[PDB]
Amino acid sequence: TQHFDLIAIGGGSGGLAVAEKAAAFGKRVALIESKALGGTCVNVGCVPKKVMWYASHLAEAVRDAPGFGVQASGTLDWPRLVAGRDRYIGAINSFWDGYVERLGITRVDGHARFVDAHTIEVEGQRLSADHIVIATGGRPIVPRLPGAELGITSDGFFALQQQPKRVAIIGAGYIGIELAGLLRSFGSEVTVVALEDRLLFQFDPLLSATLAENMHAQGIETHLEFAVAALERDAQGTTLVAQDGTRLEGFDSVIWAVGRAPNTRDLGLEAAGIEVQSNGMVPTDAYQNTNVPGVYALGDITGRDQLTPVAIAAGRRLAERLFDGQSERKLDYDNIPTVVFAHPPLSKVGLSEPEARERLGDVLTVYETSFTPMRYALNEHGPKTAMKLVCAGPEQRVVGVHVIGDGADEMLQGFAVAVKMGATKADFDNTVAIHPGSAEELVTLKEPVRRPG
Amino acid sequence: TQHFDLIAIGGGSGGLAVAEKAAAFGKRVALIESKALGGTCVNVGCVPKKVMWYASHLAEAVRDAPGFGVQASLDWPRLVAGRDRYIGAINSFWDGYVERLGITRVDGHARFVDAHTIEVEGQRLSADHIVIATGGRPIVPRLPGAELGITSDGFFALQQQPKRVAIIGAGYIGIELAGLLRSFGSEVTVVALEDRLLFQFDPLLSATLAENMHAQGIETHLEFAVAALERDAQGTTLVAQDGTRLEGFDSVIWAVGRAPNTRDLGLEAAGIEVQSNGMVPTDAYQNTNVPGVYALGDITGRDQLTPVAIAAGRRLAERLFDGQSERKLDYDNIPTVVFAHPPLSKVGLSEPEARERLGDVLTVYETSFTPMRYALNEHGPKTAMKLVCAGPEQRVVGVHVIGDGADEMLQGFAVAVKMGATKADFDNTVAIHPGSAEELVTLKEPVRRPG
Ligand SMILES: Cc1cc2nc3c(=O)[nH]c(=O)nc-3n(C[C@H](O)[C@H](O)[C@H](O)COP(=O)(O)OP(=O)(O)OC[C@H]3O[C@@H](n4cnc5c(N)ncnc54)[C@H](O)[C@@H]3O)c2cc1C
Ligand SMILES: Cc1cc2nc3c(=O)[nH]c(=O)nc-3n(C[C@H](O)[C@H](O)[C@H](O)COP(=O)(O)OP(=O)(O)OC[C@H]3O[C@@H](n4cnc5c(N)ncnc54)[C@H](O)[C@@H]3O)c2cc1C
Ligand SMILES: [Cl-]
Ligand SMILES: [Cl-]
Ligand SMILES: [Cl-]
Ligand SMILES: [Cl-]
Ligand SMILES: [Cl-]
Ligand SMILES: [Cl-]
Ligand SMILES: [Cl-]
Ligand SMILES: [Cl-]
Ligand code: NI
Ligand code: NI
Ligand code: NI
Ligand code: NI
Repeated sequence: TQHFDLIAIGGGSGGLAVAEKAAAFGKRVALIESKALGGTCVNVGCVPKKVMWYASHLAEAVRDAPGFGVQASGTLDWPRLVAGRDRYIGAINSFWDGYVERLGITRVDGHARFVDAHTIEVEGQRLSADHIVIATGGRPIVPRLPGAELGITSDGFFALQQQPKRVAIIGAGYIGIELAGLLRSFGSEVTVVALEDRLLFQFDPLLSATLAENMHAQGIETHLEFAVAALERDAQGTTLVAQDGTRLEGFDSVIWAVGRAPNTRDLGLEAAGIEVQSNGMVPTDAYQNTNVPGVYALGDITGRDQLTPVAIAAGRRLAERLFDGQSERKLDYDNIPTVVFAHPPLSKVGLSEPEARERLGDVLTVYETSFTPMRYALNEHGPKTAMKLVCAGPEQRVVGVHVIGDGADEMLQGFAVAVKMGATKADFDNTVAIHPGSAEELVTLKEPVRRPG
Repeated sequence: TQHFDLIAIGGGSGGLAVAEKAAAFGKRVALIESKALGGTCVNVGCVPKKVMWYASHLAEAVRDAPGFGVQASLDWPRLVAGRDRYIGAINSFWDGYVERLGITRVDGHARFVDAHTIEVEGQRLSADHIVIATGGRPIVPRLPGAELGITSDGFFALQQQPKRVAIIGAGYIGIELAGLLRSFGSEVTVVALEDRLLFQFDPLLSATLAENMHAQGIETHLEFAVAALERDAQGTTLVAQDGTRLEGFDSVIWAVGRAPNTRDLGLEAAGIEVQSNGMVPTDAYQNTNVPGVYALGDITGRDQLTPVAIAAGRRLAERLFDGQSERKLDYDNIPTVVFAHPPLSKVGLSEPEARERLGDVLTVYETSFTPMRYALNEHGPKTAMKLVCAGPEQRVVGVHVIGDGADEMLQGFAVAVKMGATKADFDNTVAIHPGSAEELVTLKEPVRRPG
């Protein structure tokens, strides 16, 4: 009750990771979870998203099969997809429940709040530890706009027991785009709106442009620089009213996909004297330390890369640092690879061209290519893959790799290793190609499209 | 007719690469080709194989679709027609491109007449530099009834799907053809002289491939040496050299390797060293024993891969024609994919190879799992991976994967391995989640250590 080496607040990606490594170094660990182990990723995030992504991937494959001479009819049993998805997620949840007990971790059910710098209270029970790690994650934002409650979030999406016929998605970051692709692939009408002048604004403009092309060809309708002012009920759905009065209208499902807020609202951060930003993010140093000794934060609430393996690595490294004498141990937050699971997917590691220009000079040599992979050889209008290599300095060190198209979801993990090693263009070009496939295009880029100046 | 800087013999992967790069350095180039530009890879190799592999991949996708709630369900003539049209366009591209580059195309079979002269149907041509890139052809054993079987060439000539196939040889061609034929619903049995499939590959890959192929209903016979092929009722029979008789096969495919096209090439007349097996020895810079004569591609007996021919061809032209006197291909750590169902890929050394070259210095990491691809299917193939690391620093000397996504997974890892990546380099790389590649950077605790 005060003899814990560690309290991890939150049994999500970060919390599980720190608790597991700490328990593995023989430490006495308490883990607090108000909902389900696995957090957002397992229950309402990565896993259910990717399972549904496989279904839309197979639906595309059935559409494309006749072109290759493979007989295939062609329609989604949404209830069946949800049933198999939840069974799959359930088993992952059950694994973590059993594993947390196998590790000897003290599981505490309920919502934790700090009471002071080294103590939390959960449903009236106070607990202290030498180390308290905050990993409470986030939740979808619903803007404070008229009729906003007529909309649903990604949480409500994964709760849908039937497929909606006519979807409006508000926001074109990861989840907006991912959900758009899933739903349109299942044959829903899909419109996405976004405040920005292009989809996936945080990504390289070549990826935004090619994604826009692929989505248009899929029959997804898009509205750019479209600011939602309100939602209103019409006959047969809800409408979407823009700042300028434009009405969209008729959607049986409107999904808010406009970001995530950190679960730090009543965590008793004030009581413990822990610094927090107006946006609810908890500042940390490179070693996940808050301003209060013995208090750490990781995962989504730290305001850095909002990804599960970032939460996990940050957690594992912290436990190595605190409990295994590895005093210099920390996560490098540069060159973290990611995939956006559009149809076809995209992936990147490092800097987009404009980011690279912002952080570095015009020292940029940029290589790119577009092509139709052999995956669509015997189809009429397959999506074109696009790739960009962002290189910097006279030695053309690779500072960004960007890909959208078939196979992109498994392509870049190894390129992330090379980039973290400081690969140059020479390192890339001296690597023999694998043929035939798409990844070879990344090591056989010849003429740059842009050079310094 | 003698003012050529370059003669490339063979318009396949290697010849095209050297000719193209030399022509781009402003050189005067002659290209000799007896058949079709693009060589084996374009016409009867990588490209048709991969096209058919996509069909097979889509057949599996339709099999698996209902498990994910997606309703579903081979017209082989239609596959053949689309494949040939696709191949055709690549041929046509190279024909026009060779013309575009200003290369002098010579149709027909070249032979050396002396150290710096070839003759093609009576016409002699000399050049400062002659590059031999004549490729190979499928081996048909000299055994009774061997002519009853066909080769990979005959496979790609098939206008109808055969019902009951025997595949002889379990190198990459045999395994690949077995996989697509069985996904198309043919009966398939593969036989092999060795005690496991894909003997050149890591044993973890051979074993899980064996597992996947068995689950897909492919029948295999290991340590099975065919003595003869005999005609039976309704097909042809494999007779082993212990009397074992196999079946009434629609199609018997020899896939026991490829021989180099160097038999009738005038190599003797030019004084060019050539091995009893027909391979042409070269130094690290593609040089033969005679100055001004080079060999690249399959006939050099190194990695029998199209990108190896290409890179070797391109580097040679840089060396000969752009003053890059030290330019050469590194033949270490060449990545490859075997297009089984699911595919496999490797770069670097298998565990036994690494043992032999490096000794008892290996830290080996393995994992097996069922990727999320088969989450809602009943019996998906399990992915398996091995990291072969060496020394105290655990330098990554081999990366091995079989399973879904393996065909696009390792090109990046090949760059890292070329850079001398260690296990620390891998582990310090943040995983992408969810997918399979992340398992390669999250291997914890080795299965074997030195000793
Ligand atoms: C729709 C969607 C798709 C995504 N797809 C991917 C993807 O493909 N790849 C990827 O890498 N990431 C993906 N993510 C992001 C990823 O899920 C998060 O970055 C990850 O879950 C962050 O881990 P975390 O530990 O910070 O928080 P979480 O995993 O959200 O865990 C926090 C936990 O703390 C609990 N909690 C909160 N407050 C308290 C309290 N005070 N007391 C006790 N418990 C508390 C919560 O119930 C939750 O279980 C996706 C996210 C979403 C929403
Ligand atoms: C079934 C199969 C599948 C394959 N799959 C892959 C794969 O997926 N990935 C990969 O990297 N590799 C693959 N390969 C191997 C790849 O095709 C070869 O390694 C590559 O073609 C070798 O290039 P090359 O220049 O040495 O020979 P080739 O491409 O075979 O070219 C040699 C050319 O020379 C011509 N020629 C021969 N003699 C003469 C003469 N004296 N005069 C004029 N012309 C002559 C021939 O007609 C031929 O066009 C595959 C091969 C096969 C057979
Ligand atoms: Cl897809
Ligand atoms: Cl145990
Ligand atoms: Cl409460
Ligand atoms: Cl909260
Ligand atoms: Cl031109
Ligand atoms: Cl002749
Ligand atoms: Cl010959
Ligand atoms: Cl496949
Ligand atoms: Ni205690
Ligand atoms: Ni106290
Ligand atoms: Ni001449
Ligand atoms: Ni002479």
